[PDB]
Amino acid sequence: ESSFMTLFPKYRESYLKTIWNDVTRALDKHNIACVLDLVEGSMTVKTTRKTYDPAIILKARDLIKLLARSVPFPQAVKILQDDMACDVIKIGNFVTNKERFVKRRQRLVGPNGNTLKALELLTKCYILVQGNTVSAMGPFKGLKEVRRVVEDCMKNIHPIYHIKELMIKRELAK
Amino acid sequence: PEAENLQNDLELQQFLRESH
Repeated sequence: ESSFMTLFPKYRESYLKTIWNDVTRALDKHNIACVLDLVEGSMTVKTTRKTYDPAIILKARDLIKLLARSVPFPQAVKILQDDMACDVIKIGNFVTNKERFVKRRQRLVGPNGNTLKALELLTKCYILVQGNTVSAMGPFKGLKEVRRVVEDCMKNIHPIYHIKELMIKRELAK
Repeated sequence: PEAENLQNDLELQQFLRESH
Protein backbone atom coordinates (compact mmCIF):
# COMPACT_ATOMS: atom_id res chain seq x y z
CA GLU A 1 0.00 0.00 0.00
CA SER A 2 1.45 3.33 -1.13
CA SER A 3 1.84 6.14 1.41
CA PHE A 4 3.07 9.75 1.37
CA MET A 5 3.52 12.20 4.24
CA THR A 6 4.33 15.89 4.67
CA LEU A 7 5.10 18.18 7.60
CA PHE A 8 3.20 21.41 8.17
CA PRO A 9 4.19 24.38 10.37
CA LYS A 10 2.20 25.05 13.55
CA TYR A 11 0.61 28.29 12.33
CA ARG A 12 -1.32 26.25 9.75
CA GLU A 13 -2.64 23.56 12.13
CA SER A 14 -5.84 25.40 13.08
CA TYR A 15 -6.89 25.93 9.46
CA LEU A 16 -6.23 22.32 8.44
CA LYS A 17 -7.95 21.13 11.60
CA THR A 18 -11.24 22.73 10.55
CA ILE A 19 -11.10 21.91 6.84
CA TRP A 20 -9.86 18.32 7.19
CA ASN A 21 -13.39 16.91 7.01
CA ASP A 22 -13.64 18.32 3.50
CA VAL A 23 -10.21 16.94 2.56
CA THR A 24 -11.02 13.32 3.43
CA ARG A 25 -14.36 13.75 1.66
CA ALA A 26 -12.53 15.04 -1.43
CA LEU A 27 -10.15 12.09 -1.03
CA ASP A 28 -12.96 9.62 -0.29
CA LYS A 29 -14.22 9.93 -3.87
CA HIS A 30 -10.97 8.20 -4.85
CA ASN A 31 -11.02 5.78 -1.91
CA ILE A 32 -7.79 7.32 -0.62
CA ALA A 33 -7.29 7.38 3.14
CA CYS A 34 -5.80 10.39 4.92
CA VAL A 35 -4.72 11.19 8.47
CA LEU A 36 -3.93 14.49 10.20
CA ASP A 37 -1.38 13.86 12.95
CA LEU A 38 -1.44 16.75 15.42
CA VAL A 39 1.38 15.38 17.56
CA GLU A 40 3.91 14.92 14.77
CA GLY A 41 2.33 17.87 12.97
CA SER A 42 1.91 16.08 9.66
CA MET A 43 -0.55 15.15 6.92
CA THR A 44 -0.49 11.66 5.44
CA VAL A 45 -2.29 10.13 2.44
CA LYS A 46 -2.38 6.45 1.46
CA THR A 47 -4.03 3.99 -0.92
CA THR A 48 -6.43 1.22 0.10
CA ARG A 49 -7.75 -2.11 -1.15
CA LYS A 50 -10.55 -0.19 -2.85
CA THR A 51 -8.47 2.35 -4.80
CA TYR A 52 -9.48 1.97 -8.45
CA ASP A 53 -6.55 3.93 -9.91
CA PRO A 54 -3.55 4.00 -7.52
CA ALA A 55 -1.78 6.60 -9.70
CA ILE A 56 -4.06 9.29 -8.25
CA ILE A 57 -2.07 8.99 -5.00
CA LEU A 58 0.58 11.11 -6.73
CA LYS A 59 -2.01 13.85 -7.10
CA ALA A 60 -3.00 13.20 -3.49
CA ARG A 61 0.68 13.66 -2.63
CA ASP A 62 0.56 17.12 -4.20
CA LEU A 63 -2.66 18.19 -2.46
CA ILE A 64 -1.40 17.98 1.13
CA LYS A 65 1.90 19.49 -0.02
CA LEU A 66 -0.01 22.52 -1.28
CA LEU A 67 -1.99 22.45 1.96
CA ALA A 68 1.24 22.52 3.97
CA ARG A 69 2.40 25.69 2.23
CA SER A 70 -0.74 27.76 2.86
CA VAL A 71 -2.50 27.06 -0.43
CA PRO A 72 -6.27 27.47 0.17
CA PHE A 73 -8.28 24.23 0.05
CA PRO A 74 -10.70 25.17 -2.77
CA GLN A 75 -7.68 26.07 -4.91
CA ALA A 76 -5.66 23.10 -3.69
CA VAL A 77 -8.09 20.27 -4.52
CA LYS A 78 -8.06 21.30 -8.18
CA ILE A 79 -4.85 19.26 -8.36
CA LEU A 80 -7.00 16.10 -8.35
CA GLN A 81 -8.21 17.08 -11.81
CA ASP A 82 -6.40 15.32 -14.66
CA ASP A 83 -5.27 18.50 -16.42
CA MET A 84 -3.96 20.47 -13.41
CA ALA A 85 -0.26 20.41 -12.55
CA CYS A 86 1.58 21.91 -9.57
CA ASP A 87 5.05 23.00 -8.49
CA VAL A 88 6.43 23.99 -5.09
CA ILE A 89 9.52 26.12 -5.76
CA LYS A 90 11.95 26.45 -2.85
CA ILE A 91 13.60 29.89 -2.72
CA GLY A 92 15.48 29.73 0.58
CA ASN A 93 18.81 28.38 -0.65
CA PHE A 94 19.61 31.12 -3.18
CA VAL A 95 20.73 33.76 -0.69
CA THR A 96 23.05 33.33 2.30
CA ASN A 97 21.95 36.70 3.68
CA LYS A 98 18.61 37.09 5.47
CA GLU A 99 17.26 40.55 4.62
CA ARG A 100 18.49 40.34 1.02
CA PHE A 101 16.26 37.31 0.54
CA VAL A 102 13.43 39.49 1.83
CA LYS A 103 14.30 42.16 -0.75
CA ARG A 104 14.41 39.77 -3.69
CA ARG A 105 11.24 37.91 -2.67
CA GLN A 106 9.54 41.27 -2.21
CA ARG A 107 10.67 42.14 -5.74
CA LEU A 108 9.18 38.85 -6.91
CA VAL A 109 5.74 39.78 -5.53
CA GLY A 110 6.29 43.51 -6.01
CA PRO A 111 4.15 46.51 -4.98
CA ASN A 112 0.55 45.54 -4.11
CA GLY A 113 1.43 42.10 -5.46
CA ASN A 114 0.90 43.57 -8.92
CA THR A 115 3.88 41.93 -10.62
CA LEU A 116 2.83 38.59 -9.10
CA LYS A 117 -0.66 39.10 -10.50
CA ALA A 118 0.85 40.01 -13.87
CA LEU A 119 2.86 36.79 -13.74
CA GLU A 120 -0.34 34.91 -12.94
CA LEU A 121 -2.09 36.46 -15.93
CA LEU A 122 0.76 35.76 -18.35
CA THR A 123 1.51 32.14 -17.40
CA LYS A 124 -2.17 31.44 -16.69
CA CYS A 125 -1.30 29.96 -13.30
CA TYR A 126 -2.18 30.31 -9.64
CA ILE A 127 0.84 31.50 -7.65
CA LEU A 128 1.29 31.92 -3.90
CA VAL A 129 4.39 33.11 -2.06
CA GLN A 130 4.87 31.74 1.45
CA GLY A 131 8.02 31.77 3.56
CA ASN A 132 10.74 29.95 1.64
CA THR A 133 8.44 28.53 -1.04
CA VAL A 134 6.48 29.63 -4.09
CA SER A 135 3.52 27.34 -4.80
CA ALA A 136 2.36 27.31 -8.41
CA MET A 137 -0.58 25.58 -10.08
CA GLY A 138 -1.64 25.29 -13.71
CA PRO A 139 -0.45 24.18 -17.17
CA PHE A 140 3.02 22.64 -17.48
CA LYS A 141 4.45 25.31 -19.80
CA GLY A 142 3.18 28.12 -17.60
CA LEU A 143 4.73 26.36 -14.61
CA LYS A 144 8.07 26.19 -16.39
CA GLU A 145 7.86 29.92 -17.09
CA VAL A 146 6.95 30.65 -13.46
CA ARG A 147 9.89 28.55 -12.25
CA ARG A 148 12.29 30.36 -14.57
CA VAL A 149 11.02 33.78 -13.47
CA VAL A 150 11.12 32.98 -9.75
CA GLU A 151 14.50 31.25 -9.76
CA ASP A 152 16.05 34.04 -11.83
CA CYS A 153 14.45 36.63 -9.53
CA MET A 154 16.17 35.03 -6.55
CA LYS A 155 19.48 35.23 -8.43
CA ASN A 156 19.13 39.03 -8.74
CA ILE A 157 17.71 39.05 -12.27
CA HIS A 158 14.86 41.55 -12.50
CA PRO A 159 11.51 40.03 -13.56
CA ILE A 160 10.72 42.99 -15.85
CA TYR A 161 12.55 41.39 -18.79
CA HIS A 162 10.64 38.13 -18.31
CA ILE A 163 7.30 39.93 -17.98
CA LYS A 164 7.96 41.92 -21.15
CA GLU A 165 9.02 38.79 -23.06
CA LEU A 166 5.88 36.96 -21.92
CA MET A 167 3.84 40.02 -22.90
CA ILE A 168 5.26 39.97 -26.42
CA LYS A 169 4.63 36.22 -26.60
CA ARG A 170 1.02 36.73 -25.50
CA GLU A 171 0.58 39.40 -28.16
CA LEU A 172 2.13 37.23 -30.89
CA ALA A 173 -0.44 34.51 -30.16
CA LYS A 174 -3.26 36.63 -31.58
CA PRO B 1 25.21 50.22 -7.51
CA GLU B 2 21.72 48.97 -6.68
CA ALA B 3 20.23 51.91 -8.57
CA GLU B 4 19.72 49.43 -11.39
CA ASN B 5 17.14 47.43 -9.46
CA LEU B 6 15.50 50.59 -8.13
CA GLN B 7 15.21 51.87 -11.70
CA ASN B 8 13.80 48.58 -12.94
CA ASP B 9 11.16 48.58 -10.18
CA LEU B 10 9.78 51.96 -11.27
CA GLU B 11 10.11 50.97 -14.92
CA LEU B 12 8.18 47.73 -14.37
CA GLN B 13 5.57 49.62 -12.35
CA GLN B 14 4.93 52.18 -15.10
CA PHE B 15 5.03 49.50 -17.80
CA LEU B 16 2.36 47.52 -15.97
CA ARG B 17 0.36 50.72 -15.59
CA GLU B 18 0.62 51.47 -19.31
CA SER B 19 -0.38 47.98 -20.46
CA HIS B 20 -3.65 47.35 -18.61
